[PDB]
Amino acid sequence: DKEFQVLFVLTILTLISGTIFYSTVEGLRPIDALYFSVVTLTTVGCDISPQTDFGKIFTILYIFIGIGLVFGFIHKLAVNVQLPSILSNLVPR
Amino acid sequence: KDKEFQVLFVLTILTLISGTIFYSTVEGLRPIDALYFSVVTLTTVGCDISPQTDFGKIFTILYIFIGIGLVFGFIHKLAVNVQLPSILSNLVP
Amino acid sequence: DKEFQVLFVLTILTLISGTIFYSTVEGLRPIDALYFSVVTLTTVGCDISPQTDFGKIFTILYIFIGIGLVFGFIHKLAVNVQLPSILSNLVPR
Amino acid sequence: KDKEFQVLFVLTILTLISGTIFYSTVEGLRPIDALYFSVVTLTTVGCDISPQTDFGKIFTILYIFIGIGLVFGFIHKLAVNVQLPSILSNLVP
Ligand SMILES: [Ca+2]
Ligand SMILES: [Ca+2]
Ligand SMILES: [Ca+2]
Ligand SMILES: [Cl-]
Ligand SMILES: [Cl-]
Ligand SMILES: [Cl-]
Ligand SMILES: [Cl-]
Ligand SMILES: [Rb+]
Ligand SMILES: [Rb+]
Repeated sequence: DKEFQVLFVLTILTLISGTIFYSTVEGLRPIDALYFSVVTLTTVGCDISPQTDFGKIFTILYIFIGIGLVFGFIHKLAVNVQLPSILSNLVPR
Repeated sequence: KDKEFQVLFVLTILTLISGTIFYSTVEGLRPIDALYFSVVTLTTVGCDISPQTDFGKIFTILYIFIGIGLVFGFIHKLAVNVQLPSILSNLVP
Repeated sequence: DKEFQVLFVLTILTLISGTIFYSTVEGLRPIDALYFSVVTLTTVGCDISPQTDFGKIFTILYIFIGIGLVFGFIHKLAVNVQLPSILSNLVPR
Repeated sequence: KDKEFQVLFVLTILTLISGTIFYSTVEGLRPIDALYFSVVTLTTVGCDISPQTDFGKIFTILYIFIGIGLVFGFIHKLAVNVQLPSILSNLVP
Protein backbone atom coordinates (compact mmCIF):
# COMPACT_ATOMS: atom_id res chain seq x y z
CA ASP A 1 0.00 0.00 0.00
CA LYS A 2 1.32 3.49 -0.80
CA GLU A 3 0.56 4.85 2.67
CA PHE A 4 2.19 1.81 4.26
CA GLN A 5 5.36 2.62 2.28
CA VAL A 6 5.26 6.25 3.40
CA LEU A 7 4.95 5.06 7.00
CA PHE A 8 7.86 2.63 6.56
CA VAL A 9 10.13 5.25 5.04
CA LEU A 10 9.22 7.68 7.82
CA THR A 11 9.77 5.03 10.50
CA ILE A 12 13.16 3.98 9.15
CA LEU A 13 14.28 7.61 8.86
CA THR A 14 13.13 8.25 12.43
CA LEU A 15 15.09 5.26 13.71
CA ILE A 16 18.14 6.39 11.73
CA SER A 17 17.98 9.85 13.30
CA GLY A 18 17.65 8.29 16.75
CA THR A 19 20.51 5.86 16.12
CA ILE A 20 22.82 8.66 14.95
CA PHE A 21 21.91 10.90 17.87
CA TYR A 22 22.32 8.32 20.60
CA SER A 23 25.54 6.85 19.20
CA THR A 24 27.07 10.34 19.01
CA VAL A 25 25.86 12.11 22.18
CA GLU A 26 25.42 9.05 24.43
CA GLY A 27 28.37 7.15 22.99
CA LEU A 28 26.30 4.06 22.19
CA ARG A 29 27.35 1.54 19.62
CA PRO A 30 24.98 1.95 16.64
CA ILE A 31 23.13 -1.28 17.44
CA ASP A 32 22.59 -0.08 21.00
CA ALA A 33 21.34 3.29 19.72
CA LEU A 34 18.98 1.47 17.33
CA TYR A 35 17.72 -0.75 20.14
CA PHE A 36 17.14 2.28 22.37
CA SER A 37 15.36 4.16 19.58
CA VAL A 38 13.15 1.13 18.91
CA VAL A 39 12.35 0.35 22.56
CA THR A 40 11.72 4.05 23.28
CA LEU A 41 9.41 4.85 20.37
CA THR A 42 7.42 1.59 20.70
CA THR A 43 7.15 2.27 24.48
CA VAL A 44 8.59 -1.15 25.50
CA GLY A 45 11.48 0.51 27.32
CA CYS A 46 14.94 -0.70 28.36
CA ASP A 47 17.02 -0.88 31.56
CA ILE A 48 19.15 2.19 30.67
CA SER A 49 18.28 5.92 30.80
CA PRO A 50 19.99 8.75 28.86
CA GLN A 51 22.85 10.39 30.77
CA THR A 52 23.33 13.72 29.03
CA ASP A 53 20.94 16.59 29.60
CA PHE A 54 20.94 16.90 25.82
CA GLY A 55 20.10 13.20 25.57
CA LYS A 56 17.20 13.56 28.00
CA ILE A 57 15.70 16.52 26.16
CA PHE A 58 16.11 14.82 22.80
CA THR A 59 14.47 11.66 24.12
CA ILE A 60 11.45 13.64 25.30
CA LEU A 61 11.09 15.30 21.88
CA TYR A 62 11.77 12.05 19.99
CA ILE A 63 9.06 10.28 21.97
CA PHE A 64 6.35 12.82 21.29
CA ILE A 65 7.27 13.06 17.61
CA GLY A 66 8.08 9.45 16.67
CA ILE A 67 5.70 7.53 18.91
CA GLY A 68 2.69 8.18 16.71
CA LEU A 69 4.70 7.41 13.57
CA VAL A 70 5.99 4.08 14.87
CA PHE A 71 2.57 2.96 16.08
CA GLY A 72 0.89 3.95 12.82
CA PHE A 73 3.49 1.83 11.07
CA ILE A 74 2.93 -1.02 13.54
CA HIS A 75 -0.80 -0.86 12.86
CA LYS A 76 -0.31 -1.00 9.10
CA LEU A 77 2.34 -3.73 9.51
CA ALA A 78 -0.12 -5.87 11.46
CA VAL A 79 -3.11 -5.01 9.26
CA ASN A 80 -1.91 -4.86 5.67
CA VAL A 81 0.62 -7.68 6.13
CA GLN A 82 0.81 -9.99 9.17
CA LEU A 83 -2.76 -10.70 10.23
CA PRO A 84 -4.16 -10.93 6.66
CA SER A 85 -1.58 -13.46 5.49
CA ILE A 86 -2.70 -15.82 8.25
CA LEU A 87 -6.33 -14.98 7.45
CA SER A 88 -5.70 -16.09 3.86
CA ASN A 89 -4.87 -19.52 5.29
CA LEU A 90 -8.24 -19.67 7.08
CA VAL A 91 -9.85 -20.51 3.70
CA PRO A 92 -8.48 -23.93 2.60
CA ARG A 93 -7.59 -23.45 -1.05
CA LYS B 1 -18.28 -16.67 16.45
CA ASP B 2 -14.97 -16.30 18.48
CA LYS B 3 -13.20 -17.52 15.25
CA GLU B 4 -10.84 -14.57 14.61
CA PHE B 5 -10.09 -14.42 18.34
CA GLN B 6 -9.04 -18.06 18.22
CA VAL B 7 -6.65 -17.21 15.35
CA LEU B 8 -5.09 -14.34 17.30
CA PHE B 9 -4.73 -16.62 20.34
CA VAL B 10 -2.86 -19.30 18.40
CA LEU B 11 -0.66 -16.69 16.69
CA THR B 12 0.16 -15.08 20.03
CA ILE B 13 1.00 -18.43 21.61
CA LEU B 14 3.34 -19.37 18.76
CA THR B 15 4.93 -15.92 18.89
CA LEU B 16 5.57 -16.30 22.61
CA ILE B 17 6.98 -19.80 21.98
CA SER B 18 9.35 -18.42 19.35
CA GLY B 19 10.53 -15.72 21.73
CA THR B 20 10.90 -18.27 24.53
CA ILE B 21 13.12 -20.51 22.40
CA PHE B 22 15.13 -17.60 21.03
CA TYR B 23 15.89 -15.88 24.32
CA SER B 24 16.52 -19.16 26.16
CA THR B 25 19.18 -20.31 23.69
CA VAL B 26 20.99 -17.12 22.62
CA GLU B 27 20.63 -15.16 25.88
CA GLY B 28 20.89 -18.15 28.24
CA LEU B 29 17.71 -17.31 30.17
CA ARG B 30 15.74 -20.06 31.84
CA PRO B 31 12.67 -20.82 29.69
CA ILE B 32 10.30 -19.11 32.14
CA ASP B 33 12.49 -16.01 32.08
CA ALA B 34 12.57 -16.10 28.27
CA LEU B 35 8.77 -16.37 28.25
CA TYR B 36 8.57 -13.48 30.68
CA PHE B 37 10.96 -11.39 28.51
CA SER B 38 8.88 -12.21 25.40
CA VAL B 39 5.64 -11.33 27.22
CA VAL B 40 6.75 -8.08 28.87
CA THR B 41 8.38 -6.90 25.64
CA LEU B 42 5.46 -7.62 23.32
CA THR B 43 3.03 -6.09 25.84
CA THR B 44 5.45 -3.10 26.12
CA VAL B 45 5.72 -3.37 29.93
CA GLY B 46 9.44 -4.11 29.66
CA CYS B 47 11.74 -5.27 32.46
CA ASP B 48 15.07 -4.42 34.03
CA ILE B 49 16.96 -6.96 31.83
CA SER B 50 18.13 -6.14 28.28
CA PRO B 51 19.57 -8.53 25.65
CA GLN B 52 23.37 -8.88 25.69
CA THR B 53 24.10 -10.28 22.22
CA ASP B 54 23.94 -8.20 19.05
CA PHE B 55 21.85 -11.02 17.63
CA GLY B 56 19.48 -10.73 20.59
CA LYS B 57 19.03 -7.00 19.99
CA ILE B 58 18.36 -7.39 16.29
CA PHE B 59 15.85 -10.16 16.94
CA THR B 60 14.18 -8.21 19.74
CA ILE B 61 13.70 -5.18 17.49
CA LEU B 62 12.05 -7.32 14.79
CA TYR B 63 10.06 -9.30 17.36
CA ILE B 64 8.71 -6.04 18.79
CA PHE B 65 7.60 -4.64 15.46
CA ILE B 66 5.98 -7.87 14.28
CA GLY B 67 4.45 -9.06 17.54
CA ILE B 68 3.09 -5.91 19.16
CA GLY B 69 0.32 -5.81 16.57
CA LEU B 70 -0.53 -9.49 17.11
CA VAL B 71 -0.31 -9.51 20.91
CA PHE B 72 -2.35 -6.32 21.16
CA GLY B 73 -4.86 -7.46 18.53
CA PHE B 74 -5.27 -10.52 20.71
CA ILE B 75 -5.75 -8.37 23.83
CA HIS B 76 -8.26 -6.23 21.91
CA LYS B 77 -10.29 -9.23 20.77
CA LEU B 78 -9.99 -10.77 24.24
CA ALA B 79 -11.58 -7.60 25.61
CA VAL B 80 -14.20 -7.41 22.85
CA ASN B 81 -15.27 -11.05 22.62
CA VAL B 82 -14.70 -12.29 26.18
CA GLN B 83 -14.27 -9.43 28.67
CA LEU B 84 -16.78 -6.85 27.42
CA PRO B 85 -19.44 -9.53 26.87
CA SER B 86 -19.22 -11.12 30.37
CA ILE B 87 -19.49 -7.71 32.11
CA LEU B 88 -22.40 -6.13 30.23
CA SER B 89 -24.22 -9.47 29.98
CA ASN B 90 -24.19 -9.35 33.80
CA LEU B 91 -25.38 -5.69 33.84
CA VAL B 92 -28.92 -6.92 33.09
CA PRO B 93 -31.78 -7.75 35.47
CA ASP C 1 -21.79 6.85 34.36
CA LYS C 2 -22.84 3.32 35.33
CA GLU C 3 -20.29 1.65 33.06
CA PHE C 4 -17.57 3.95 34.38
CA GLN C 5 -18.42 2.74 37.91
CA VAL C 6 -18.28 -0.89 36.82
CA LEU C 7 -14.86 -0.23 35.29
CA PHE C 8 -13.65 1.50 38.48
CA VAL C 9 -14.83 -1.31 40.73
CA LEU C 10 -13.20 -3.86 38.44
CA THR C 11 -9.96 -1.85 38.28
CA ILE C 12 -9.74 -1.41 42.05
CA LEU C 13 -10.44 -5.11 42.62
CA THR C 14 -7.77 -6.01 40.07
CA LEU C 15 -5.21 -3.79 41.80
CA ILE C 16 -6.19 -5.28 45.17
CA SER C 17 -5.62 -8.81 43.87
CA GLY C 18 -2.25 -7.77 42.45
CA THR C 19 -1.24 -6.00 45.66
CA ILE C 20 -2.12 -9.03 47.79
CA PHE C 21 -0.32 -11.43 45.46
CA TYR C 22 2.89 -9.46 45.15
CA SER C 23 3.10 -8.58 48.85
CA THR C 24 2.68 -12.25 49.77
CA VAL C 25 4.70 -14.17 47.15
CA GLU C 26 7.29 -11.47 46.34
CA GLY C 27 7.48 -10.10 49.87
CA LEU C 28 6.73 -6.54 48.78
CA ARG C 29 5.35 -3.96 51.14
CA PRO C 30 1.72 -3.35 50.11
CA ILE C 31 2.53 0.06 48.62
CA ASP C 32 5.29 -1.52 46.54
CA ALA C 33 2.91 -4.27 45.39
CA LEU C 34 0.32 -1.61 44.47
CA TYR C 35 2.93 0.38 42.57
CA PHE C 36 4.05 -2.74 40.70
CA SER C 37 0.45 -3.70 39.90
CA VAL C 38 -0.24 -0.18 38.63
CA VAL C 39 2.96 0.19 36.58
CA THR C 40 2.53 -3.33 35.16
CA LEU C 41 -1.11 -3.12 34.08
CA THR C 42 -0.76 0.42 32.66
CA THR C 43 2.41 -0.75 30.81
CA VAL C 44 4.63 2.04 32.25
CA GLY C 45 6.92 -0.50 33.89
CA CYS C 46 9.38 -0.29 36.80
CA ASP C 47 13.05 -1.10 37.45
CA ILE C 48 12.30 -4.40 39.25
CA SER C 49 11.24 -7.79 37.84
CA PRO C 50 9.44 -10.61 39.72
CA GLN C 51 11.81 -13.14 41.30
CA THR C 52 9.64 -16.19 41.90
CA ASP C 53 8.64 -18.48 39.07
CA PHE C 54 5.15 -18.20 40.52
CA GLY C 55 5.47 -14.40 40.43
CA LYS C 56 6.56 -14.46 36.79
CA ILE C 57 3.68 -16.67 35.70
CA PHE C 58 1.18 -14.62 37.66
CA THR C 59 2.51 -11.40 36.14
CA ILE C 60 2.05 -12.79 32.64
CA LEU C 61 -1.56 -13.77 33.41
CA TYR C 62 -2.27 -10.52 35.26
CA ILE C 63 -1.04 -8.49 32.30
CA PHE C 64 -3.20 -10.21 29.73
CA ILE C 65 -6.27 -10.08 31.97
CA GLY C 66 -6.00 -6.66 33.63
CA ILE C 67 -4.36 -4.61 30.89
CA GLY C 68 -7.59 -4.20 28.93
CA LEU C 69 -9.54 -3.44 32.11
CA VAL C 70 -7.13 -0.74 33.28
CA PHE C 71 -7.00 0.94 29.88
CA GLY C 72 -10.78 0.87 29.49
CA PHE C 73 -10.94 2.58 32.87
CA ILE C 74 -8.24 5.07 31.82
CA HIS C 75 -10.23 5.88 28.69
CA LYS C 76 -13.42 6.48 30.64
CA LEU C 77 -11.48 8.43 33.30
CA ALA C 78 -10.10 10.75 30.63
CA VAL C 79 -13.35 10.96 28.65
CA ASN C 80 -16.21 11.09 31.14
CA VAL C 81 -14.24 13.14 33.69
CA GLN C 82 -10.89 14.85 33.02
CA LEU C 83 -11.04 16.19 29.47
CA PRO C 84 -14.71 17.28 29.65
CA SER C 85 -14.28 19.31 32.83
CA ILE C 86 -11.62 21.40 31.09
CA LEU C 87 -13.84 21.56 27.99
CA SER C 88 -16.61 23.03 30.15
CA ASN C 89 -14.22 25.91 30.87
CA LEU C 90 -13.77 26.56 27.13
CA VAL C 91 -17.21 28.26 27.14
CA PRO C 92 -16.93 31.40 29.34
CA ARG C 93 -20.03 31.30 31.51
CA LYS D 1 -9.54 24.55 13.88
CA ASP D 2 -6.61 23.12 16.01
CA LYS D 3 -8.63 24.38 19.08
CA GLU D 4 -9.05 21.10 21.02
CA PHE D 5 -5.44 20.21 20.20
CA GLN D 6 -4.33 23.48 21.76
CA VAL D 7 -6.28 22.56 24.92
CA LEU D 8 -4.62 19.14 25.13
CA PHE D 9 -1.22 20.78 24.60
CA VAL D 10 -1.69 23.22 27.48
CA LEU D 11 -3.06 20.47 29.74
CA THR D 12 -0.11 18.21 28.91
CA ILE D 13 2.39 21.00 29.57
CA LEU D 14 0.86 21.80 32.96
CA THR D 15 0.75 18.10 33.82
CA LEU D 16 4.44 17.74 32.99
CA ILE D 17 5.17 20.88 35.05
CA SER D 18 3.31 19.41 38.02
CA GLY D 19 5.27 16.17 37.74
CA THR D 20 8.52 18.11 37.35
CA ILE D 21 7.90 20.08 40.56
CA PHE D 22 6.70 17.03 42.47
CA TYR D 23 9.55 14.70 41.59
CA SER D 24 12.21 17.42 41.94
CA THR D 25 11.17 18.29 45.51
CA VAL D 26 10.12 14.98 47.07
CA GLU D 27 12.49 12.67 45.15
CA GLY D 28 15.41 15.12 44.92
CA LEU D 29 15.82 14.75 41.15
CA ARG D 30 17.27 17.59 39.13
CA PRO D 31 14.41 19.36 37.31
CA ILE D 32 15.39 17.89 33.94
CA ASP D 33 15.41 14.41 35.46
CA ALA D 34 12.00 15.07 37.06
CA LEU D 35 10.69 16.21 33.67
CA TYR D 36 12.15 13.10 32.08
CA PHE D 37 10.55 10.87 34.78
CA SER D 38 7.19 12.62 34.25
CA VAL D 39 7.49 12.24 30.47
CA VAL D 40 8.63 8.61 30.31
CA THR D 41 6.01 7.60 32.88
CA LEU D 42 3.04 9.32 31.27
CA THR D 43 4.10 8.02 27.83
CA THR D 44 4.53 4.55 29.45
CA VAL D 45 8.13 4.15 28.24
CA GLY D 46 9.38 4.05 31.83
CA CYS D 47 13.00 4.21 32.98
CA ASP D 48 15.42 2.38 35.25
CA ILE D 49 14.67 4.72 38.22
CA SER D 50 11.69 4.21 40.55
CA PRO D 51 10.38 6.58 43.27
CA GLN D 52 11.84 6.03 46.75
CA THR D 53 9.28 7.75 48.99
CA ASP D 54 5.87 6.27 49.78
CA PHE D 55 4.49 9.68 48.88
CA GLY D 56 6.27 9.49 45.53
CA LYS D 57 4.70 6.11 44.78
CA ILE D 58 1.20 7.21 45.69
CA PHE D 59 1.54 10.35 43.59
CA THR D 60 3.03 8.43 40.67
CA ILE D 61 0.12 5.97 40.65
CA LEU D 62 -2.42 8.83 40.56
CA TYR D 63 -0.34 10.79 38.05
CA ILE D 64 -0.28 7.75 35.76
CA PHE D 65 -4.02 7.18 35.85
CA ILE D 66 -4.91 10.83 35.35
CA GLY D 67 -2.22 11.83 32.86
CA ILE D 68 -1.97 8.86 30.50
CA GLY D 69 -5.33 9.81 29.00
CA LEU D 70 -4.29 13.45 28.58
CA VAL D 71 -0.77 12.84 27.28
CA PHE D 72 -2.00 10.21 24.84
CA GLY D 73 -5.02 12.28 23.79
CA PHE D 74 -2.48 14.98 23.03
CA ILE D 75 -0.32 12.55 21.03
CA HIS D 76 -3.44 11.36 19.19
CA LYS D 77 -4.51 14.89 18.25
CA LEU D 78 -0.90 15.77 17.40
CA ALA D 79 -0.95 12.88 14.93
CA VAL D 80 -4.44 13.72 13.62
CA ASN D 81 -4.18 17.51 13.30
CA VAL D 82 -0.47 18.02 12.60
CA GLN D 83 1.28 14.78 11.57
CA LEU D 84 -1.34 13.08 9.39
CA PRO D 85 -2.16 16.36 7.61
CA SER D 86 1.45 17.29 6.68
CA ILE D 87 2.14 13.81 5.21
CA LEU D 88 -0.96 13.26 3.07
CA SER D 89 -1.07 16.92 2.04
CA ASN D 90 2.38 16.20 0.54
CA LEU D 91 1.15 12.95 -1.11
CA VAL D 92 -0.50 15.07 -3.84
CA PRO D 93 0.82 16.16 -7.24
CA1 LIG E 1 0.44 1.53 24.75
CA1 LIG F 1 11.76 -0.46 32.31
CA1 LIG G 1 16.87 -1.46 35.78
CL1 LIG H 1 27.75 -1.46 16.35
CL1 LIG I 1 13.82 -24.33 34.25
CL1 LIG J 1 3.23 -0.67 53.26
CL1 LIG K 1 19.76 21.76 37.10
RB1 LIG L 1 4.49 0.79 27.46
RB1 LIG M 1 7.27 0.34 29.31
